[PDB]
Amino acid sequence: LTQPPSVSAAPGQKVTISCSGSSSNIGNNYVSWYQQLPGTAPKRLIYDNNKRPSGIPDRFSGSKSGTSATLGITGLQTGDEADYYCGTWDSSLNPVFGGGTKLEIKRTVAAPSVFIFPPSDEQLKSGTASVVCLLNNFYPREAKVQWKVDNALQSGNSQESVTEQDSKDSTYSLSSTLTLSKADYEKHKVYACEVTHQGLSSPVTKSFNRGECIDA
Amino acid sequence: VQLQESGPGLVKPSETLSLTCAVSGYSISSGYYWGWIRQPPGKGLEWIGSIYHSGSTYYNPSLKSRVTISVDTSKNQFSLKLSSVTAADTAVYYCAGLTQSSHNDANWGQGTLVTVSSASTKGPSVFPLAPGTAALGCLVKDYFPEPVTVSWNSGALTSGVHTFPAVLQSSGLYSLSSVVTVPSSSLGTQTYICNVNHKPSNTKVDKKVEPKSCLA
Repeated sequence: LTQPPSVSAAPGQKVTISCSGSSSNIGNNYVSWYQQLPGTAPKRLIYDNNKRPSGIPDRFSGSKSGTSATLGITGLQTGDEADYYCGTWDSSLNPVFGGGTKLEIKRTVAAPSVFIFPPSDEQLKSGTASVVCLLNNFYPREAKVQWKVDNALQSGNSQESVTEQDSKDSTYSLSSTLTLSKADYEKHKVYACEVTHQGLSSPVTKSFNRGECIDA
Repeated sequence: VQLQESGPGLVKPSETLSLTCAVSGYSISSGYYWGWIRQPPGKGLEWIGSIYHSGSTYYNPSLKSRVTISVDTSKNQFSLKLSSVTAADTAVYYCAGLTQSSHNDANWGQGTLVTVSSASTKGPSVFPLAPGTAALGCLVKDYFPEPVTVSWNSGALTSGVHTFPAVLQSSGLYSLSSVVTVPSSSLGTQTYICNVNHKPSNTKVDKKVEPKSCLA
């Protein structure tokens, strides 16, 4: 069973997600659909091609035509971001599943709020320094973070992680972590992260000087 | 009716993966089927096997020689044994089962991550990310395997919380950060505690995050 990897539309709009199979699975057998929100188990939206389980709103609909099946979602809203899976039975009447489709809500552009965190004295005593740059509540996902230490561009010693679209406002957040040894951290003064994003007229920089802060 | 997977989150290569699904609120001998489905990180769903009302079992042909599914009536549980595991068996494993009627929603367990690796368990170190809006958080560093769970103020604080996907460091250990944005005016009066649990190492920590003394 093949599904498109992703679909997207604005709040209030409709999307369709299609599921291509063969005469041996979708062709002969019933199709179900599942919603999988981040970190949760699949939840059935549709069974027997077009039936809704109790508690599933009629914003969700299913249909089946030949060796294909379709899930429709109308009135898109900020809790609909999830992976959507088609499911049916194969020739042996064993369960098979599509590869899943990630739904993105196309909301309005939002600029990130940027925060920087020096390493804790507590960590420094452990011999390492993690410097963290937080980019909070932005849209769309595309963002660039650039680290500089005493004006030296850092390349290769940072890692970033991005949340899924927020269940409340459909934004993303991103955290970038710069890793240095304690010895290296204590050799430099100025630590800065520079953020570029659609919502910003120009790049935003947050910085600190080593020595300005002490643990509580 | 409630399904709950239990078993080790770390298994060494060539050894046997054992999981159990405890079923609450419904008899195990009254199920249409009980079964297992897995989902490798970032990927889709793969059926492993099922056991039917009579005790008859059906397995995924690509896994058949390695899979055993059985039921314990007295404990009202069913199990999965997957022998000779390799890194390719790393996945979130879900137990599932159908009750009451043919058209009823099957219930799912929470899913349990099983990592197949020759690396050993390691508990995390927890470091504070100390602070009209202020951001604060915790850095949960150098643990193995996934996952860790993070909450704030024992679940009382959920608004504005972002817990990022873990990043695999070049060291082969994971790190994760969790942040929350709060009113700046609350920093002097409200206590913020990040609650961290890493079940594979039996490590639980409650870390108070206190504002730094910072003169910039």
